[PDB]
Parts: sequence; structure tokens; C-alpha cells
Amino acid sequence: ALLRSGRLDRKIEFPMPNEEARARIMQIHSRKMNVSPDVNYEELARCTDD
Amino acid sequence: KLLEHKEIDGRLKELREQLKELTKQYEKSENDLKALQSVGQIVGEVLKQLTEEKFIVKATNGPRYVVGCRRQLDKSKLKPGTRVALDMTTLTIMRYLPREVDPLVYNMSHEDPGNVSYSEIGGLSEQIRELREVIELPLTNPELFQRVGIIPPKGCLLYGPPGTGKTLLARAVASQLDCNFLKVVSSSIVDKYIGESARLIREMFNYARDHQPCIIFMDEIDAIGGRRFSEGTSADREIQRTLMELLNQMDGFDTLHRVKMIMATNRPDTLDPALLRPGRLDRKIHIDLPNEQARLDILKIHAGPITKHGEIDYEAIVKLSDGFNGADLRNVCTEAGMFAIRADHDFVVQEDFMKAVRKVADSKKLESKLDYKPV
Ligand SMILES: Nc1ncnc2c1ncn2[C@@H]1O[C@H](COP(=O)(O)OP(=O)(O)OP(O)(O)=S)[C@@H](O)[C@H]1O
Repeated sequence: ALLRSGRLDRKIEFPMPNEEARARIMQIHSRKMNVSPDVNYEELARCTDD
Repeated sequence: KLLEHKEIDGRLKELREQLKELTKQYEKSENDLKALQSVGQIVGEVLKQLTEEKFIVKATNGPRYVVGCRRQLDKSKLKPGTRVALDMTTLTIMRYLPREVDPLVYNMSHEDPGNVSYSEIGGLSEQIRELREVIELPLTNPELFQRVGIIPPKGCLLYGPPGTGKTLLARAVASQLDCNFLKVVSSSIVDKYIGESARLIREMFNYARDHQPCIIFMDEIDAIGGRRFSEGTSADREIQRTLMELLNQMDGFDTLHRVKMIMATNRPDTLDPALLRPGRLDRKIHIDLPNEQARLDILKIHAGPITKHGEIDYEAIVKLSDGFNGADLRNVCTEAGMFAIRADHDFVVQEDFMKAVRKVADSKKLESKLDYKPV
């Protein structure tokens, strides 16, 4: 009775970053830091699972 | 050269409108200045009449008093229990007064909004007719129930799975009889204090006793109902006393008349058997999930004022619809409109209905245990 259909209407789950959004989030938070850009973030997103 | 009449009338009409409005302002302030000096009075209730001159009253704010009338207070009016007025200093009785209203009642008396009648709901034509037969007929024509010589049922209990429109059926009654629906939400009653809730229950039962065709409606009972405890949290004591208020004065010795109580719950398994017996609540009235024709009925009720085209296999949508609610298929039509505004179609295509059905399928893979039959 807290939900039922439309006590709250749109039931929206949140996924975890699959692979690509990990490098995206790393890019987002590393935007402020000064980087010597010898970094493939896709390596890091491809190794850090879940 | 005879324009002096226009000038004299101009100045005189300016001064006359000015005098009218300004003396009207001065007259408003004159009446409001005359009314300044008066002094208010004390609200009290009459316990009993002691002698011809002596009157025992207890105001709500504290102690008890013995005073008398002025000259012309017409002492036969003072029945024991009437609400009267008292002087602040001299403290004698001034004027017999009509009874209190306690505007907590008013915020659940006047605040019925508009609604559409019982043709809006559907697929549950047993309960509609049955509630009509158990309520409207013993208040319109009691002699059908007196020629038989059998006491009419008093209390009705709506129950079932959540979202079957248990609220909107009573709301349709609140758009059918339109008489005195005291729709108590039954959660905003308790505030903090000691016996305030008991006094509010007394107030509601007096008010329902007086305005002879009253409809008592208490939604979401289980908060204030409970069952019983082995004496755990202390506030539960006053909870149970607040419930035993209802348990007494719904039955008492002075039987209620035309006091029809409409009740709705989310799970009726947790009620007190003190409340579960007949007499207080006569007939358990069960609502369940719509069937195929019933899902068809609610779907075509919601699909009325929706801009679309003549393509709608309602049988397909109801076929994928499986064990749903009043609001499930409402959510189907709502999300059908959502998917219509998705990609900006300005009509509702039939595939949007299937997308919304699969959205409902995503929704109700997180909900279960929808069968609470009491007792
Ligand atoms: N069978 C139905 N036909 C039409 N509209 C319905 C139907 N069932 C529900 N509705 C609508 O959906 C709403 C659901 O009302 P509810 O608040 O669920 O009643 P309820 O007793 O409060 O149910 P719960 O247990 O609190 S979720 C109603 O107000 C109607 O607008």
C-alpha cells in the first residue's frame, strides 16, 4: 500500500556502471585535478568490476 | 454664460460623493469604535441545578462553581449538560448558549470535495448494489425493514487487497447521498495529550446523534485499532483506551440510530476481535481484484477521454493484464499518455499501451502477499 501502482507511479531502479560509465565517472570527478594525461581510463574501467 | 449650474453641481457632487464615502468610513469606524468597550465571557457547562436560585456549573478550564441567574434566564431551559455563559468577574450566568462544534469535526465535515458518482467505479457491481441495499434503504424506507421486524445492520467493513478502490467507493457514496459525510482519516486524531482523543470521539458521536442522517467513515483503521498488547509501550495504553472509547459508545446502552459506519482497511488481520464482531460491524464486505470483464470495464472507463485512434484491441491489453488494481490500469492509461508524449505523437498509439503494460509488469515484480482475509 506504499506503492501498489501509483502511490508512487514510476518504479525506477538504479543500475550500476556497466563498464563505460565507470570511465565516465572517473572523467567527471578527475575533471578538477591536473593530469599528465598518460592514462587510458578504459583500462581502469575494464579492470575495476562492479 | 449659464455654465455656473454645471460648476456648482460639479463641486456639489464632488463634495457629496466625498461626504458620502467619508462619512461612510467615519460610520464604519464609529460602529467599530462603539463596539470596543465590551468584555468577553466565560464558557461553561451546567452540571446540575441545585436550587431555584443555585446552579452547579463546571467550565472546561478547571474548577466547579455555584451561581445563579440574572433575572430573565428562563431556568427551565437549563437542562443538566447545556453549555452556558459566565461573567469573568461576577461569575454568574449570563446567557444559555447552543452547543459546541469542535472544528476538528469541521475540517472533516466541510472538506468533502467534488467527485463523480458510482458509475465511475465498476467491475465490482456486487458491493455497489449491496452497500446501497444495506445503507440507503433503511434510511429512506425503514418500513421495509420494520414490516419484517428485524433490526437493520449498522456497521459495514470494506476490506481486500490494496488499490481496489476501497476509498473511491465511499467517495462515490459521498457523491450520491451528499448528506453528512464525516470522513475521518483516523490518523490525524491523536495529537499528544491525555484524554483529548476520547473527547473528540464523544464530540463526533454527539454530533452524529444530533444531525440524524450522519455517515461515519473512518479510513485506515489499523493505526488506531491494533489488537491488544502484553503492556509494552506506554502510549499504547491510551491507544487502547481510545479504541475502547469507540468499543463502548458504538454500542453502549443507548443504541445509535441511523449512525452508519463505513470502514476500510489495508490488512484486516490485525484488528482487535473486540472490533471484529458483528453488532458493531455487521457484514464483512470483501472487494478483490478485477476479472477479465471487470478489467475491460475499468479500462474502457479510463480510456474514454483519451485522444487516440480506432485501433485499440482492448482484449489484448486486458489479456496481458493479470491480477491488477483500480490504479494499475489507471497507471496503464497514464503511462500510455506518457509514452504518447515520448517521441511526440499527439495521439496515443496502441503500442504505447503494450509498453505501459510491460512497465506495469516491471512494477509488480516487486510486490506480493495480497491476501489478508480476517478471522
Ligand atoms: N476498480 C476501480 N475502478 C476505477 N478506479 C479505480 C478502481 N480501483 C481503484 N481506482 C482508482 O485508484 C484509486 C485507489 O484508491 P486507494 O487509495 O487504493 O483505495 P485504498 O483503500 O486507499 O487502497 P489502499 O489499501 O490504501 S492502497 C482510487 O482513488 C481510484 O481513483
